[PDB]
Amino acid sequence: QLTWSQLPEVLESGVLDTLSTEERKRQEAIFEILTSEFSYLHSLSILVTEFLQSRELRATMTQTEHHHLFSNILDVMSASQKFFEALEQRHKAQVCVEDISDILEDHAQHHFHPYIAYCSNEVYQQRTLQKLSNSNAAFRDVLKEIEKRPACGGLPMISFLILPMQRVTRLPLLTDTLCLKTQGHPERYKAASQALKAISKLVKQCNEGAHKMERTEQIYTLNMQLDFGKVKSLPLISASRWLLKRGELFLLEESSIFRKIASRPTCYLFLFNDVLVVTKKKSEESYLVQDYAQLDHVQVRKLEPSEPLSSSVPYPFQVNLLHNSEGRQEQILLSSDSASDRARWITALTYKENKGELPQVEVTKAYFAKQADEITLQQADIVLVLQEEDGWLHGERLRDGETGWFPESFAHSITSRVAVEGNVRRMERLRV
Repeated sequence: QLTWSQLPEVLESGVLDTLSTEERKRQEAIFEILTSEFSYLHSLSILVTEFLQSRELRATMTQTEHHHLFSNILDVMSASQKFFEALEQRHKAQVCVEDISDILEDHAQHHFHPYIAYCSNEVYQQRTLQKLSNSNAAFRDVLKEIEKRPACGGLPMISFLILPMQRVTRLPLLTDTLCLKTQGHPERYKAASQALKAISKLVKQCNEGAHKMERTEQIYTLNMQLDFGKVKSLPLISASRWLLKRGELFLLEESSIFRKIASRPTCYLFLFNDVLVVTKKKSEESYLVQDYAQLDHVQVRKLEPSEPLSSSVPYPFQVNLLHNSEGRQEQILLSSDSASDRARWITALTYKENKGELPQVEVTKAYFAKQADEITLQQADIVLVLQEEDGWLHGERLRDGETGWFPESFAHSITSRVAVEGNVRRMERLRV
């Protein structure tokens, strides 16, 4: 609640009568890194004390599920603690802090490695929590009782578990502000800028580690679930292959003009960065491959409604395989029941095929990706809008360039020319 300029010691010092507005803002920038770190650290200690160290919660699980659920949270808290303590000694000693950029650079270079492992483990933490929630009744009961405890402040365990990912991606935003408010001081601007590069590099290797682990897990899970038995064999395992989109679509057949909305045939698509696989789903864990084609040899287009003078084919489109699993040509006629669904399929299928002029939007509430083509967004994230369709936006996040779909409901336009131009400049400052 109290800002730096409101602290009793700064008021007592009388420094405000002569302090420049830029040095004031720089002290506020330093202060906000300090208070936001403590608030985060305090939340981590609740996670550790109430969940990680719950004997009763460990008894519902195995040692392997506990490792995947909590990972190296103790190392994350310890690095946060040593970082906060360094900052707090600078704040305690002087009314006006000369600098913290050496602390930021040092810890981002030499002490924040546990963030990389924690972020990289996200896929397994999610799968472990899903399985425990779905199939472990004792876990659900103990978890429910812990969350009623006042110490949790009404928040569920999952919101504590993702705090390190949220924290690390906020440090470059806070360090960038500090750089801006340090421009009046030449040698400390250099140090702040070095700090900005170091922290941005750390966030990058966090982001790359989580992507590698999730893609590796998916390629192995899908290599097992996808049955190539009745088509020419296609090794699905690759160190570079990742899933763009998956989902069920209704099969159309142009030989029928009298289509029904009951017992509609389906197929199930797995679209990877370099290959489209067409399947029929046989169970949750098994899809029988019908055909596939290199993405390079896929074309797509919308199909037109029937000529005049309610359609069982609401939003149809057509996929042409120019060179399918037998080296021959095939077409697939598909229908989704949503306009935005069709648009997302077409966008993913044209994956293979100026930034200051793009519309910008600001995220009003957090959004958590539910599908491979969606993007997880934090409140106040800035997003460059690449496409809009039927309540869904396709955007590039400003801070890191991640791209995906999210509901338009979760953001509001930025129309100010000065803000829009400002966000663009912040973009190269932040990008690696």
